[PDB]
Amino acid sequence: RTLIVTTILEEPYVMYRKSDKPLYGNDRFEGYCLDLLKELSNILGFLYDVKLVPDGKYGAQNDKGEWNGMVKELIDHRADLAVAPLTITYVREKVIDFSKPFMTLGISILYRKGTPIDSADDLAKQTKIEYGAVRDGSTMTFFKKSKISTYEKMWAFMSSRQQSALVKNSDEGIQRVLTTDYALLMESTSIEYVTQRNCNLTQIGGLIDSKGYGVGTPIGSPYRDKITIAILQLQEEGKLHMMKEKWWRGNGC
Amino acid sequence: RTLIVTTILEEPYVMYRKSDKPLYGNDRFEGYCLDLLKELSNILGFLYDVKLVPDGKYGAQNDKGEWNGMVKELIDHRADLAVAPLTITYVREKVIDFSKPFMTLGISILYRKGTPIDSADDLAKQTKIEYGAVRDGSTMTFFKKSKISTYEKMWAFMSSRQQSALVKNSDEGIQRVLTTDYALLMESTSIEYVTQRNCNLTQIGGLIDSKGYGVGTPIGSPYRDKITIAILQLQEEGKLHMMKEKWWRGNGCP
Ligand SMILES: O=S1(=O)NCN(C2CC2)c2ccc(F)cc21
Ligand SMILES: O=S1(=O)NCN(C2CC2)c2ccc(F)cc21
Ligand SMILES: C=C(C)[C@H]1CN[C@H](C(=O)O)[C@H]1CC(=O)O
Ligand SMILES: C=C(C)[C@H]1CN[C@H](C(=O)O)[C@H]1CC(=O)O
Ligand SMILES: [Cl-]
Repeated sequence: RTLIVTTILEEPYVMYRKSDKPLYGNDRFEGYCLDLLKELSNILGFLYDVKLVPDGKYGAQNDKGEWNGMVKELIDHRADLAVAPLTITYVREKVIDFSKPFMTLGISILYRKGTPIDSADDLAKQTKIEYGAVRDGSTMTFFKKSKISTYEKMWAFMSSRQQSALVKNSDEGIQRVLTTDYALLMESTSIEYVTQRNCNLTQIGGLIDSKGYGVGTPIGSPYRDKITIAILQLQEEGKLHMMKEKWWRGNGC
Repeated sequence: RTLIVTTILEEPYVMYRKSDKPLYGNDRFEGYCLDLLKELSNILGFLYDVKLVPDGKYGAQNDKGEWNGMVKELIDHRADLAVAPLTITYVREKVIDFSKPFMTLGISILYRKGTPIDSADDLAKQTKIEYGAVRDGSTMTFFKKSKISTYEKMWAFMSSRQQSALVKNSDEGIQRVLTTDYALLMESTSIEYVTQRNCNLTQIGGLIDSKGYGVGTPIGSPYRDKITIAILQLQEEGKLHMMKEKWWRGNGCP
């Protein structure tokens, strides 16, 4: 029995391994999520085949309430597990079964260093500095749904002018921050990774919410609870902490 | 059916209300967990009866492998939910079904201010300053079972001399920190609560692990996934954060 694991390319979770000759199967990939999969399969004793999600999406609902991405792969039983930086959210948890979190994160702000900006409130009350998030990701959704006045104000701005302040993916966001007067609303784990490698960038303020990434399984999956117990074991042994350090640590600034 | 909720007195999660007359039922109690219970029952539409765990324990095993505390109340179906600072752990998650976490924490160190101690390593390296944890809690268990060299060394110390370095509860640990040359290994959420109120105490170093508290339900319970979904809703609405601020805010310290 070989489990199908849906995932998505995202540094440093899942990356194409560098090679001068064609690579095949699981050997095509490396990263934090490949290391996690190895540790999980060690503990639980399953074989697995990693498969990139065909539409290249994480999982959001459209106008008609239809799902896409890795979430949809789980719902349709085309995958057994999703192992990726898949944010645990209310809307997703209703349609798939998440394991307990293997990594914590919060939404925060990525911006260049040396400015007087110190919080989301600072961005909210002005219009000169543009700010946004990855379109249709869980960060954008948090702002779209929030009733906290500061975050409603930010969503009004982000969604204005045909969402010109939003970006298609994190890399586009990062380049926009580097080049123009732009701040990106980004998950703190990704911010840590980026600021380890771009000495001109920094996190602005603290975390505005509190959540995590979990392994996704279809509703009713017998693996969900086993995966959860494996994750708790890895946490208590210090292994999740070591894995993060391995993939996050940059060359120093 | 009205759900039976097992819990335990622990400030500021669950406390006796102050009044001029005897109190009865749920009206006996107030605190973070009662607020959480109220929000959960409002979302899910259940009634509830809060019942203090008869043995006054959180949940661990004896040599025979029999569980006690709130964990045991769930295993035997004497309670439908456990709402308390019940730490999500490997051994416990095997025998009950935890919801997703409603609060994060990690083990850290409570000590007096103004000293050069800055990490668990600084403590493990010496024998002058005593250090310990609450007996039989998840913090003690972390040390007992760790294979990390520094934490092994620390467990050797803690367990020595018939565990004279351990304490029976947090209040005892806090007084020992205040009175003697002693550092208490304590969940960061509780450290935060104490240090907001006593400027003589501080947290030393960072969190040495990463976990959370979850609502406990018996294995197979239909309520676990519903409670999880309610908790995500409360988190995303900013309500869990507000609730923490309501109960944790002291004056703070310079
Ligand atoms: O999305 S969760 O399962 N529940 C919400 N929480 C916050 C502690 C309330 C957290 C905090 C850290 C996580 F890793 C996961 C979660
Ligand atoms: O006990 S858990 O469900 N899984 C372990 N983790 C650590 C992020 C790995 C966390 C982190 C924060 C929590 F609130 C719960 C948990
Ligand atoms: C990298 C992307 C687009 C993902 C990763 N976690 C979030 C999710 O699971 O929706 C997205 C980021 C974000 O929305 O800030
Ligand atoms: C207050 C107590 C004894 C509890 C709270 N959570 C931990 C548990 O659920 O085991 C214990 C604290 C600790 O072990 O530091
Ligand atoms: Cl769960």
